[PDB]
Formats: sequence, C-alpha cells, structure tokens
Amino acid sequence: QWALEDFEIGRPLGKGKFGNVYLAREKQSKFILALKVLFKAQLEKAGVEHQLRREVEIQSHLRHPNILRLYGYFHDATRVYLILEYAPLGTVYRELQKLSKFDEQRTATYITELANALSYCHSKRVIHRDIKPENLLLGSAGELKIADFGWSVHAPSSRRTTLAGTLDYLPPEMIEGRMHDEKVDLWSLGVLCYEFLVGKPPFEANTYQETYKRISRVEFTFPDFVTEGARDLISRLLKHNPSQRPMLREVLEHPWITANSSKPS
Ligand SMILES: Nc1ncnc2c1ncn2[C@@H]1O[C@H](COP(=O)(O)OP(=O)(O)O)[C@@H](O)[C@H]1O
Ligand SMILES: COc1ccccc1C1CCN(C(=O)C2CCC2)CC1
Ligand SMILES: [Mg+2]
Ligand SMILES: [Mg+2]
Repeated sequence: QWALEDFEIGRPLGKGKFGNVYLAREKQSKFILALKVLFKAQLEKAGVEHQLRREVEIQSHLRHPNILRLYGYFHDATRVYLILEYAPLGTVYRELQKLSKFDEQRTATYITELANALSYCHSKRVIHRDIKPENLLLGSAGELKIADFGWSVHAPSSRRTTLAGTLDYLPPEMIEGRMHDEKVDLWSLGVLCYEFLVGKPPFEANTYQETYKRISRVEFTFPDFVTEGARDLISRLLKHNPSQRPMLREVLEHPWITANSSKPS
C-alpha cells in the first residue's frame, strides 16, 4: 500500500536506539504525521524483529485518547517505516529539562492521564514495561500520550531480550529476570511521580551496579519539600512485593490525586 513516495519529509522530531523519527506530510491529503524510520541491518543484528511486530500489532488496535495512534507501516530493503500520530508539543522528558521540577497540579494531572491509559491497556492484559519520560508525548492541548510499545507483552511473562540502557524505571522482578505481570507498570508509575516532583528518579546512581543495588533494596528518600500526600502515594507504589502495589483505581481515587488533578477518570 503506502510507500516512501507518498510523503514529503520534514524536520527530525527525535532519535531512539533504533527509531529515527521525522515530521512528514502525505502528498494527496496533506495529512501531517510522524514517520519512525528503522534500519533493517540494525534490527536483524540486535534480533528484535519480534519487538517490531509487537509494536505494530498492539498499538494499531488500541484506541484511547491517552495512547498514541499507529496507522500502518511499509518497508524498502534498507528500512522499515512506522506511520504514527504526530504529537506537536514534544516529550515529557524535554518539558522536565525545561522546568527542572513539576508542581503538584501538573504532576497529579499527568499521573491521572497515565493511569487512565494503563487501565485501558491492562484490561487486555497488555503491559507496556518501558514507561519513561522519553516515551510520553504531548498532544495539541498538552494532554499526555503513551508511546513506544516495542517492549510490550501479554502477562504473565518472562524476559528473552537483553536490557539495553538505564535500569531507573524497572522493578526488582524485572531486573532480576524473574517472572512479572501488570504490577510492573505500577512500579514505573511510582518512579515517575517521584521524578516529576523532585527532578530526578529515586534510585539514580553513578553506576549500573549501584543502581541495581538501590532498586533491589528499594532504597529511596524524600527531600523536605515533598508533601505528605505525595509521599503516601509514592511509598504505596514502590513496594518490593508486586502483589502489595495498589490497583489503578486506588491510584485514581487517592486523595492527593483528587485534590490536585485537573482531569477526571
Ligand atoms: N509521534 C511522535 N511525535 C513527536 N515526536 C516523536 C513521535 N514519536 C517519537 N518521537 C520522538 O522520537 C523519539 C524516539 O521515538 P521512539 O518511538 O520512542 O523510538 P525508540 O523505539 O527507538 O525509543 C521520542 O523519544 C520522541 O522524542
Ligand atoms: C507482519 O510483518 C511486519 C509487521 C510490522 C513491521 C514489519 C513486519 C515484517 C517483518 C520485519 N521486516 C523486515 O524486513 C525485517 C526486519 C529485519 C528485516 C519487515 C516486514
Ligand atoms: Mg522510545
Ligand atoms: Mg522502541
């Protein structure tokens, strides 16, 4: 169906490990979108064809305002191209670099939007497993959208692919290569809430080895300015034991969230 000829390409929107993403416009309709470019040689070398297929299958069938749309794909002997919804206000990651810290209203609103999208995902036993600021994008009204479903699976699951970069958002069961389910995304949710309010992730360290130790022991502390409500929610999500982490409805109905969010469930 679609091929490269059907699009005029524009400015680079960002870069990932495999992803090189560009603004583009379809020639006959003038529809504006984002083109995620992947190099076949690099995909084959790392052996992640299965992740690519998963990304397309899962993201094209999900429909939710807080989840980024994937419309289709094509390829041409050097490259694979994913056709995505364009997010005009950028990543949450860039916004955090701009402001250093978010206030409680901004943080609680993002958490609600995230929890709504994840509740929709989990109702199909889809778990994302790679929730972090560079994979959260912003729509034209500043609403959060989850993206990058390349690491997603159906629960329960083991891990067959090598962990690449940072350990900062991953739970103990995940880094220890044990068995895991939906509760992994709730741990990541707790890491995010902390990083939004403080400006850095709770287990951050100078080395891989020390970061691993701080995660498996759940060693974090709060600066003075973090309020009691925020501490309560965060302490509930960052539990070593998966089964002790709350349900998403409990997050959406937490008093600190309801007192500070500007959006509903
Ligand atoms: N639909 C989009 N709209 C705007 N920017 C995007 C979009 N998709 C990706 N980006 C930018 O490109 C980066 C990499 O995209 P991603 O799909 O996360 O690639 P990877 O799979 O390599 O992580 C993102 O962190 C973001 O900066
Ligand atoms: C249903 O197959 C796909 C769904 C989404 C994306 C890609 C595919 C196919 C399988 C992957 N591939 C390739 O050339 C591989 C990637 C290294 C060569 C393109 C065709
Ligand atoms: Mg990514
Ligand atoms: Mg990816």
